[PDB]
Amino acid sequence: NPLFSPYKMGKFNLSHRVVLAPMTRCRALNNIPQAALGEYYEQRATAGGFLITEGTMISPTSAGFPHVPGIFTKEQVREWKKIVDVVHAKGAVIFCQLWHVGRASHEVYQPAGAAPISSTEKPISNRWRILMPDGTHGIYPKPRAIGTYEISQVVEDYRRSALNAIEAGFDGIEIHGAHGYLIDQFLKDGINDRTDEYGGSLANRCKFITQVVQAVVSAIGADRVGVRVSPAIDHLDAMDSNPLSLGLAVVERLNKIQLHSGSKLAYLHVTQPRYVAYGQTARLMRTLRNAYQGTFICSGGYTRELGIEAVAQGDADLVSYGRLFISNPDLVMRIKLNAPLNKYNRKTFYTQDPVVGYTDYPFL
Ligand SMILES: Cc1cc2nc3c(=O)[nH]c(=O)nc-3n(C[C@H](O)[C@H](O)[C@H](O)COP(=O)(O)O)c2cc1C
Repeated sequence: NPLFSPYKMGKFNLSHRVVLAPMTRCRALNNIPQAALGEYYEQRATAGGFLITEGTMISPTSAGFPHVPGIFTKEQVREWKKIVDVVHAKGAVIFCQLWHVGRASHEVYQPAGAAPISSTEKPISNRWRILMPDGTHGIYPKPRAIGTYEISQVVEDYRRSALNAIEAGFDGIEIHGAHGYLIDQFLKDGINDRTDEYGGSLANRCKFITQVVQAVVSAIGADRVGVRVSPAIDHLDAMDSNPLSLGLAVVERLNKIQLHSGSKLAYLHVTQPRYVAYGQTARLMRTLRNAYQGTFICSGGYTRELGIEAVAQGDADLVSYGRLFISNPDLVMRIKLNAPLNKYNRKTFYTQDPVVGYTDYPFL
């Protein structure tokens, strides 16, 4: 089983290639990492396995879900350290995903009820709804388009949050540049209607993700930085006229960051739409992997069978699993043994109970 051949991710000697994908679960009450997160990540930690945390706030204005953890306060750093310590005691590697939602927010999640920020003033359309703190769904509002100075301020929020993650003991961070959130709002030409140096050409639309990655690389070292993108996923009205071209343009920038800095990133992590994985039971994921000089993590609809094939065929070095890892704490062992998998319950994906639907999925 090629998922269980060892893989060297930079300095980390991973014992297998099954990765916990980052997933928002909304158990970090009032944005403080809770003891429940410690139990949840400990359940899923394995010796030599790689874990990526749920998306984590980089600033008071970066959230678009309730009770998502932050890492922009020293208090949050203190609580994360206890979670990281428990995961490390099980021999796992863990990166903190740094997440700014951009226009995918709501007055209820913003300080003083202010407008969410974005590359544009266009809102997400009404065919997407936002989860509210009381469990209902609301309307995405009009965002405020930020200028170049404020862009540099958001870049500094990523930098400070990366330093805080290292202070908490994380082995690295992952830049969330996918799924229609703030970075993707600069990448995707269906969203980026700017006419300044951050809009228009592929080079200009890639400016923001390049500045973010460069800032964190210069703060904590390239080896501790992973980057996640999703050029073909249209979540939250985030469409590009040429996803392959946009994806290659991003890979181009990452390769050059690595050349200039003198060190490779931890990895590039790409999610594909779930319908692509269903058809495999496309060439986009392989094309990005072939173009990127370093470690490649594939994600999006993967199964045990599709994961094995991805690694065997050379389509990826690592395979991250989301929904199956929610309901299977010991997903790694179930995949090793080809054991049955627990069904996952979508109703408790984003609820606040520290146990129900979170840590009470049973082991084999
Ligand atoms: C409930 C839920 C929360 C998620 N939260 C995040 C997130 O915070 N950051 C991120 O990059 N992706 C997030 N994702 C997407 C997953 O990381 C991953 O790409 C996806 O679940 C992989 O497909 P799979 O569920 O078929 O394995 C989330 C997905 C789900 C279902």
